[PDB]
Amino acid sequence: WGKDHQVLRLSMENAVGTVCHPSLMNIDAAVGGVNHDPVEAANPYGAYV
Amino acid sequence: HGQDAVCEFIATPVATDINYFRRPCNPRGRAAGGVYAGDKEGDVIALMY
Repeated sequence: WGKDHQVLRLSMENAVGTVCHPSLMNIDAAVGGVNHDPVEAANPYGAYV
Repeated sequence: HGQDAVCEFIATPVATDINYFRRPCNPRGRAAGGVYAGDKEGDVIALMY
């Protein structure tokens, strides 16, 4: 309800201006910040071509 | 019963949802008053159209 006896609606077409920016594909700092303090051999069956 | 009221008509599409009604809403689908504008003095043709 708005600031009355009034209804309002929030869709997921509402979400157009947030999920569609070209920052969803911006993971540069993520791989770098997790990279230090390494992980041991995780017997890479599905993690290797 | 007294004096008569007069009923007049404006065509509408069938899916102009009823939630816009049940409310003090306006006929011409737009906030049409000269009070609501932002004091630009060319504003209320753009506030109406």
